[PDB]
Amino acid sequence: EDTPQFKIDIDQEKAQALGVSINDINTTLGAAWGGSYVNDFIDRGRVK
Amino acid sequence: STEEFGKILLKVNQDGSRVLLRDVAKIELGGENYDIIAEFNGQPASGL
Amino acid sequence: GSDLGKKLLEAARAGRDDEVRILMANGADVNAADVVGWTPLHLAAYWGHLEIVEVLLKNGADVNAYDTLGSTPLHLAAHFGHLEIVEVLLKNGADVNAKDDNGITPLHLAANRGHLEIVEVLLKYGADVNAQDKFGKTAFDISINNGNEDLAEILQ
Ligand code: NA
Repeated sequence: EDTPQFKIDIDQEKAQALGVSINDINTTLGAAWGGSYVNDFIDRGRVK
Repeated sequence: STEEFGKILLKVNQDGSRVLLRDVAKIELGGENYDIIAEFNGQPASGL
Repeated sequence: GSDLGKKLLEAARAGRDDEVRILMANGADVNAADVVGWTPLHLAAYWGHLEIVEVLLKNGADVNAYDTLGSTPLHLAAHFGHLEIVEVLLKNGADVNAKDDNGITPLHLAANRGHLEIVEVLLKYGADVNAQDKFGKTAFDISINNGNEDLAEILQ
């Protein structure tokens, strides 16, 4: 069934007025709240 | 919708007036391409 | 939150008029709220269930109940184009100039979705046409940005 969800609207005019890129806004929100797969490291001979 | 693409904010001028995408372009629901035009017994048609 | 409170939230949402009737008779909490602060009236207003909006207000539902972000049933009804529910809420004393945490009013929301009939009703019950949100935007600013010619002419 449909469930409550948190709609957030980015004001494009306010972002442009303060000199804040939408990429930086969407990355900050996504990375922090959603998580972001950056790249791989090698843990005891295994790529992770 | 065309209306939503129309109100895309390209920039805000020095005096605070907004330049929207509809101010620099006509926005319509049109074909991916305009190469193929089909008629069936003279009248407008599409087909597979 | 009670057993019947949860049952009423689900029934108000689903539009099950006959089940709401039975729950009103057994004294199901009309001020019952879920985790986001939505009452049965909020839910009925959102999903557009007129009969249940009327029944809940008869049974002493808070017409100006607000969720955890300051949104009222009139906000929801105005935003989703439910004209009849907007009229009923306003007749039962809904704050026509109710501001959520963003400074957004029923007039702002109705203007945004181009609900002309609802805008006229809100203005008739004395909606503040000069009311600004957190970005200093009026219902008129929304009408010209959306390019709504009819709406822009009414918000003169
Ligand atoms: Na982006």
